Amino acid sequence: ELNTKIVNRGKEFFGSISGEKPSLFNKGAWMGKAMDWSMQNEQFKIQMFRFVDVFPSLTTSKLLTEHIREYFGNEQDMPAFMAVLNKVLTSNIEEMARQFIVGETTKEAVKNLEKLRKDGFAAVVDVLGEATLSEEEAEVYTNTYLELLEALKKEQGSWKGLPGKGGDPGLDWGHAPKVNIAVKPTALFCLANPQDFEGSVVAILDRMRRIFKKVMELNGFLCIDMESYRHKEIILEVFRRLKLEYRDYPHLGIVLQAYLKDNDKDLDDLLAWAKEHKVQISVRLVKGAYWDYETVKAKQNDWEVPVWTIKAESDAAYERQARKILENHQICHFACASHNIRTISAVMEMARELNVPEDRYEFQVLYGMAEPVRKGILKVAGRIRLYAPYGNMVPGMGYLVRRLLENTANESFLRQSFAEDAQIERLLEDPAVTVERERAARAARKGLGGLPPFNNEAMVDFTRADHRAAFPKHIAQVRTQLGKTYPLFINGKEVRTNDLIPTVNPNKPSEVLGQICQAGTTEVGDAIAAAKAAFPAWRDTDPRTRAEYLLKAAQAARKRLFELSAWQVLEIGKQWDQAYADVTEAIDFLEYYAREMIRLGQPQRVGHAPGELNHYFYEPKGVAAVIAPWNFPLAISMGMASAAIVTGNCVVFKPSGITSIIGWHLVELFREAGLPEGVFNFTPGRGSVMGDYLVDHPDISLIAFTGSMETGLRIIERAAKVHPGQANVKKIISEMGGKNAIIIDDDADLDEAVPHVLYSAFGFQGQKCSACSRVIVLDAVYDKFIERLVSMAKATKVGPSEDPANYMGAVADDKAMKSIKEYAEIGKREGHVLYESPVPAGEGYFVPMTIIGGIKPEHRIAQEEIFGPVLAVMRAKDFDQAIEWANSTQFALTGGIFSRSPEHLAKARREFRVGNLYINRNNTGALVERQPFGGARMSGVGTKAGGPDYLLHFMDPRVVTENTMRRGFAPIEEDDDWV
Amino acid sequence: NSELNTKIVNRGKEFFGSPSLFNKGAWMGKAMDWSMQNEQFKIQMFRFVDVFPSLTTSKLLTEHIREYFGNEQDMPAFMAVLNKVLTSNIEEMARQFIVGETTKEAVKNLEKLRKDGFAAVVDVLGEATLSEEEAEVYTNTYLELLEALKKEQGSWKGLPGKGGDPGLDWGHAPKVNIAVKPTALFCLANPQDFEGSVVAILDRMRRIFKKVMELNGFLCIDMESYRHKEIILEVFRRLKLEYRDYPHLGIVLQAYLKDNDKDLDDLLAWAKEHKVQISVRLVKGAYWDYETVKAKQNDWEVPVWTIKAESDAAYERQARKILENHQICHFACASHNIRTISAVMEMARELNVPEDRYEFQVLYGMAEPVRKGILKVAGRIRLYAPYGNMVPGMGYLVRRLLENTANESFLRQSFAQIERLLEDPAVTVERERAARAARKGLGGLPPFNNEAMVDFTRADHRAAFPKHIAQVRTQLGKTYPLFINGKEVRTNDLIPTVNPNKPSEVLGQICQAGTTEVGDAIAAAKAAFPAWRDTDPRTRAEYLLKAAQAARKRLFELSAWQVLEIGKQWDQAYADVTEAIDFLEYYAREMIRLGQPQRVGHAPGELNHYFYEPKGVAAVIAPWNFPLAISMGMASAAIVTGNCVVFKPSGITSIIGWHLVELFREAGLPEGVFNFTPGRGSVMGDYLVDHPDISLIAFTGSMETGLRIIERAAKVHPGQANVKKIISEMGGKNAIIIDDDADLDEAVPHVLYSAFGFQGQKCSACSRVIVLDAVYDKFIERLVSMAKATKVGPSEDPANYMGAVADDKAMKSIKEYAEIGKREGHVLYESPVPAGEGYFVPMTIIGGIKPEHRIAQEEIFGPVLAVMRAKDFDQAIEWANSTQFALTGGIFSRSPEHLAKARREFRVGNLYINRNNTGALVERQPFGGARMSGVGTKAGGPDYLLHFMDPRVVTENTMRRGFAPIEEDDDWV
Ligand SMILES: *[C]/[C]=[C]/N1=C2[C]=C([C])C([C])=[C]C2=N([C][C]([O])[C]([O])[C]([O])[C]OP([O])(=O)OP([O])(=O)O[C][C]2O[C](N3[C]=NC4=C3N=[C]N=C4[N])[C]([O])[C]2[O])C2=C1C(=O)[N]C(=O)[N]2
Ligand SMILES: C[C@@]1(S(=O)(=O)O)CC(=O)c2ccccc2C1=O
Ligand SMILES: C[C@@]1(S(=O)(=O)O)CC(=O)c2ccccc2C1=O
Repeated sequence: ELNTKIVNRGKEFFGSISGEKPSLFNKGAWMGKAMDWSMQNEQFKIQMFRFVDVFPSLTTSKLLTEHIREYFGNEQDMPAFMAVLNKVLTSNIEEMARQFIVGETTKEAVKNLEKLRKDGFAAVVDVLGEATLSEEEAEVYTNTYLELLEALKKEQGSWKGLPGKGGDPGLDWGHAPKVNIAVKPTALFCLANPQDFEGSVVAILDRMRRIFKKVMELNGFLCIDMESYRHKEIILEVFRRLKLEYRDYPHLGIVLQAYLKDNDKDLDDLLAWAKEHKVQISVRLVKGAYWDYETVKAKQNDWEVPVWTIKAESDAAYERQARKILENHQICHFACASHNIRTISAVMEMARELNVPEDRYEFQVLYGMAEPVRKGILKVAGRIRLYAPYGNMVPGMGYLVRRLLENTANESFLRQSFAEDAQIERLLEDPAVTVERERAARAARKGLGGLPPFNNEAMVDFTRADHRAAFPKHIAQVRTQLGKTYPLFINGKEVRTNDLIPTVNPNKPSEVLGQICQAGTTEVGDAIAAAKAAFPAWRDTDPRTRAEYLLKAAQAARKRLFELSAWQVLEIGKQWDQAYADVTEAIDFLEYYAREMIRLGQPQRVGHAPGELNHYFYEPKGVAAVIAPWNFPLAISMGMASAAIVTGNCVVFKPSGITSIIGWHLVELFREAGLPEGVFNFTPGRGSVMGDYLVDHPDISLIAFTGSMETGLRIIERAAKVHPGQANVKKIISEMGGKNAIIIDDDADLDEAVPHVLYSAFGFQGQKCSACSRVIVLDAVYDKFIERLVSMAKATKVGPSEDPANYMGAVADDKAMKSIKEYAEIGKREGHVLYESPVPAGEGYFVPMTIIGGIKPEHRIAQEEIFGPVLAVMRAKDFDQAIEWANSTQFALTGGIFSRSPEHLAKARREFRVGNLYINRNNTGALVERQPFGGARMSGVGTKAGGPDYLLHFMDPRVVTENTMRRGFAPIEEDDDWV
Repeated sequence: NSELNTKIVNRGKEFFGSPSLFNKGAWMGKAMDWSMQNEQFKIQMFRFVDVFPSLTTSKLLTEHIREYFGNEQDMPAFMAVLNKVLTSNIEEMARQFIVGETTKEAVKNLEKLRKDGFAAVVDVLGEATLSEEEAEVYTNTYLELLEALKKEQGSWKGLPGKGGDPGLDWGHAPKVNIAVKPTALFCLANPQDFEGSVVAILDRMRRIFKKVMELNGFLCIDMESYRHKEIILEVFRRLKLEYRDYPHLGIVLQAYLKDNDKDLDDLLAWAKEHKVQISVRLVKGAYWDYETVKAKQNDWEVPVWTIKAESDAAYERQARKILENHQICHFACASHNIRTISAVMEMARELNVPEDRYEFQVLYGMAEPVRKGILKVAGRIRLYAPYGNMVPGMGYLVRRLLENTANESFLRQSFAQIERLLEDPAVTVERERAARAARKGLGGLPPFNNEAMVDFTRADHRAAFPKHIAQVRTQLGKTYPLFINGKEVRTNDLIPTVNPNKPSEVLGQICQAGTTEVGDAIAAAKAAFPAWRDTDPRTRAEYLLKAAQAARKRLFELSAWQVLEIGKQWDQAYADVTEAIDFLEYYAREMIRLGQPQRVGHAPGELNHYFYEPKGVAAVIAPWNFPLAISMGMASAAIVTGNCVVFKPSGITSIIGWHLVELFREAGLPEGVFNFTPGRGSVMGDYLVDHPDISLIAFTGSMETGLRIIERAAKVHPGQANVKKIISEMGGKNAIIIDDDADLDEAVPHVLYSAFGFQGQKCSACSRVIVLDAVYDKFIERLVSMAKATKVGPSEDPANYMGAVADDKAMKSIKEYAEIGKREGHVLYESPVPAGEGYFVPMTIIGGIKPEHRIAQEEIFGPVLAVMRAKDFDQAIEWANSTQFALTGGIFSRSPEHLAKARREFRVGNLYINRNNTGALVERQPFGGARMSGVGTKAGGPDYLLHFMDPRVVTENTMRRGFAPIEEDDDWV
């Protein structure tokens, strides 16, 4: 019944449009021709849209000319509709951007808004801006709204209210405030992050409050826009708190997104909350702007995708939630925000059927698109408000790209109506019918040998209240477990020595976490003897059975995820996210290497001659020494040890002194898995006492080492000698340092480059082999890149990692703090200090977040690995010099480049020869399988952990060849070359 | 045709209207019936019968029964009770095919067969002939037999015929008829030494033939495997001409050989030319599976037809040709196939052939109804009657069982639609060919296949070596320069390279590189590197393919050089060049496979590509013992992966090293990518290894040198970009275990070859043979007796088994080791060597050796074999594992349990079961080991090229402004 009224409503709407197409679908216009070809040809769509994205950085004639050729080819190979060419492209693109923007200045915006009023349209005004990356940028954004409100304040008294059916003639349609603005919450705080939930809410709330107060001063409306899922809960809480501070002021709105599976509950909770507090609210319901982003993000982190994934589900959710809002019109004002005629028709007929007062609902569209839809709304619904952004053409271009993406999406109602000539009946169909049909249809990777395929363990997800509450609880629990003595673990038994070294909290060294027994050469010898005695039965254990112990250890760790993470926060000063990621990576190694050994464990027939069977397979070596670092104390230890173990070797394991308790987690995990005695032995000890003894020992066949170049090179040299009694040439697996650079090209997206560089340099205090310690910045973008990087750095806070508000904290120990501070002083004498953060007073191994510019390849801090929060900034005269400078060290571990030049990226792929090169993202945080990690030169020996070549380094191949012919007869085998 | 066929079909039906292994009432019938239904059981049963005569104790027998047939419960029903059940039954099955175990019994049973109307041709069962003494025993057994037959035949009444001499069989056939297996007369019969093999066999055959003629008897020369077919034909041709007036000499021809149409034509034309008479016994052929396997293993044309009806058609076609020529050629039809027999009978009638020009033969013990029928229908039937020891009687039994129960066997199919069975095989051929008419490469290239091995059954291959050796001798005396950056560079320091079998013969002079020239070569390689690294992997691979084709065209020439410069035997030389070709073909394909970047991970909004980069300059330090193969393997591997090479050949094989220069030059390899710098190790050895611009060292040679290189290269010098990657292959002290149940006819010649092939100068050579207590005396006597039959001398003469060792230095060192071993153990054999010049070390076998001894531990790299006596199989395994090396190993055993224990515990890089432990081929046997034998790299296999490269990953964030392209393999929605 209602559905039939909605369809006929939509039918009249299509009738009233008279076949008119929006400008983007007008094939008589240039933008229409461009979009037509983009919709026909996916490669051109990618070229064109990415070109419009980079366009605002093409600020010189050479940049512009080259990018045009790189994106679109030579003039002859362009489409017909496509230096003169610079002018025609520039003009058409600028014209498309102005289509969606009401002005570049406040004054121009105001004049144009008044034009729109005379044409019958209300407005909600938005300020365009690049991403806020600093406090000063947040202040500029805030002050622009204050400037806007002051201009509107002077003008609104002279505006006649838009015609209504009843109400107050001074107000739009008799009821709506004439001044309506919308603000993006994250633009008010550059470090908005649910990891610091309370801090983010407060920072945003404080600025929103200042804007709101001036909105209330002119009796205006403020809408709080909704952004990506990461900030949704923060944004809802900002709205709730501001609303309660001004419980009597009715003109405050929030956006809710119907594409979120969360939205049914979020809407219900918010209405119930409003009822409880006896307040009213306003909701602008949208479908949602970040669909592709949320799906990609969730898939990259193994989170549940937070959006519906069939487009009709979002439409059905919209009509469902709109009805809920309309039914609650008493407490909830409604803004329908959609360009979809079915959606709009649904809302109109539901409001009519529910007899909702017209002052409780209005319709909104984006300025400059769906033109015939906009005009149709005005005619049939009367009350229509245009979302009108204004400001700088740089963010204006990014906004344009997102509009073009939305208009030309395969699933777009506008594309289907105006490009594809879709049937009206199908366009106006009840989306619930659509959902069932596509759900039904959609009910129409694999693993091996009964095991699911490998997938990286889900990352900690601080959008969840339970994950946010888990860390303080588990840290507190860890604090009840302090003061213990950790013994050696040899041959399944605890062995105590009388040489104890305390392990302490680097953010609070007076806090002793425990006491670690130290192995002398006697005990190391016993560990080696136990591993050697366990080796024959372990080597003879079926590879599938050995893999099963890794799977059990992974499950044991998975059950203790937050607990194991909390130990790292305290013992080595990992931030919450850094600690959890260390534990998930350890789990990833276990799951991945288990699967790799199953794959590699089956002998393969090689060759195809009949009368003959050759089988090629692998054997372990013997006893492996595993010398692990403190910086990834569970992940890398577990990676090296489990690789050696699963391949059939037995392990003597020396954790780093300062993370010996984390090393004890390996004992716990392998013991819980029931690993046979002697296969894993835990022998922390003083390197000065037993370091060479372990490396030199005749019964060691393999050494896995991750650490400094000086130590790795020394081990490589010593391990090469063959001693009396020594059965094998020692196999060395050695990951050493990096002096990693990120290149910032002329056309880089600085909104992305700046925070990725800051995190690459200063995440975990710079204590990563992969960390960015050199940022090489192209001459023409240097001053503006540096200003933003430094201003963002200034917003960050340095302090204890157990407090999630801190960006980074103390370094590993007193020795590290002193070494790093000396490097900083050296660096300040080579270049010039750009930023040196405050650090907390009192105890703790704090090193300031430090940025030093004027650095050149000749300088020590351009060459030597500091392993701390010291970033060198280097000014390259051109891209050729940037590459040459990137390649000027003896290391080749990681590297990064931010660039949107196809030629520069191609050059970097080929010539920037690091083990792991990253394009347009941070150069840290390698994941198992996705980014197998390791390099050559002085960074290592070409082994890549977490990759499909890794396990072979811990084994040697064997071939068994059998002559199967007896008495002139051989069995035929399946793959035989025969007749 | 339809007329003749109709008569043939009708004659076939006559036979049918007119067999113990198919009798399911008897035990052998049941066992065979289950074999024909269950292939796993067939294999177990036939292999058990094969090993059975070696099961000489109660323990061996009991354990083998359980290992072959399982727990006496999971056994099929029809089968210490189980010990005696099998023993009596198997012995009974073997007796059905043998006319006696002694000459006296044979003769008496042969006389019984005569009174039953059957003629006979007598054959002497024997194990393989592995020595002159064994060849003499075999020969004298025939002489003993003939002597016994000579005294009986006058008393024999001729089988009744239609006319003629009543003192002759059927009126015309000699009453005494014997068959001899030619290779049983010479243990080293080998077409590689064609003339020597013909002469050795002919001399014994002549001795037998003279006694045959004295009795007015018939001698048939049997035909064996394809390897010896040409030798056997020539023996027949020579003996025939020596006694051109004596008509009773026959030869066997095999209709399953594609060669046979021409061989029969050739033989008939030969006989007409020489105006002699001949006799042919035409058979289908006994070695079908063997020839097919052997040809496929060596990449030779399969010499046999491979559709069974093709052999049947060939037989009828060739029988017709013989019968057309009945004037000059007597015919013996030898088939148990009723279609085949009926065809011969109607063809003989169609061509009006007199009955004294053809007869029918079957094997004693089978086709009894056929034999029953033949006698009634054809009247002239001769039984091929073997006699002798039960041991080779058992091997013969296995082969009889195999023939009877084959799917394609006329007998199995008959015991069935008669019209199908009696069909003209020509019709069957067309149908089957049509039905067949109704391994892939990659990127347009054929799949990898090992290069065809030299094939001395061919006259042209036998002629190629003396010819190419002569041509090489016209090119001696040259001075060989360095090759650096595409230019020849002369130095003043020259070292002669000489022939080790004849040191007065100087092959040329080799320029030596000083450190300055070595530095220049490294500099050239370094300068060439960037552009070579940036060359497309498919393009780099194309150069290897061009080099391989260049070598392929020079195969005999390249082989001849090795015969002279390092003393390779003909086969050893050719194999060295084919292996070089294999590496080129294989590594070219491996780089193409590895050359494409692969996406890793499946997360959307992201692309990770994983791929490989070369390292830089590689130093290649090559051995003399495989001077083209291993050199080319190491160098082409480094080159194809994008590195540039500085190559040091061994001093004494520097001319072979120069061949790498010629081959890469012919391929058009860019300058600097390959540089040739022979030099004195004391001058530039450490300089090369230590140089900071070297990123990889590929070495094959002694443990001592290899360990020194590993140690030195593990230092990183100032300006050194990388940790040096070491690819080092070092020695072996390789054992072959000879188990109680080993087949000694196989074990003996394989051990001899493994130990003394190329004078024992192989890293894979057998230098320890570990022999089980109960079979020790027996194995050692046969091994020593075979050794005694071999000759030591120049490798250019193919009559020699092995020759001089590499140089003066090697001879001295090996002789010191021989003396050490003689004090440690006891000499079992020590060959003569030629007098005069040449670096000759005797073929030396020493017994009494234990793991504690120096020659049980240290690599001698020469013709010195230690024989070690193990008390049980567990000790054999322990002793095999008692050295510091782990390169190759072998085991001769037919015990599933012992073989399984060896597969698990005999932990060498390449373990060989029931064959020699040398001769690894590319892809089939990737070669190399760990322990003190190497660093775990295997040349010629799928893990090898990665050792010359390092992986890189490029990771791209593909999302811009909220959108990322969907890629094919994305995890999506
Ligand atoms: C700053 C911001 C602002 N906002 C807004 C405001 C206004 C006034 C408006 C109008 C809007 C807005 N936004 C945006 C939105 O969201 C958009 O636009 C929408 O969504 C569009 O839609 P419509 O128009 O209704 O259309 P269509 O075509 O219908 O639809 C589309 C949609 O859907 C979805 N999807 C796709 N695909 C898919 C889906 N789902 C599921 N599945 C699948 N496959 C999406 O959503 C699209 O879009 C906004 C705002 C805020 O604040 N926030 C947000 O988020 N947004
Ligand atoms: C994220 C969006 S965008 O259009 O995709 O750029 C959402 C939106 O509707 C908007 C409207 C006006 C200005 C900016 C935006 C956005 O930031
Ligand atoms: C090689 C053969 S065997 O039967 O296959 O063993 C050929 C043959 O038919 C034969 C007949 C009588 C005695 C011995 C043999 C063989 O050695």
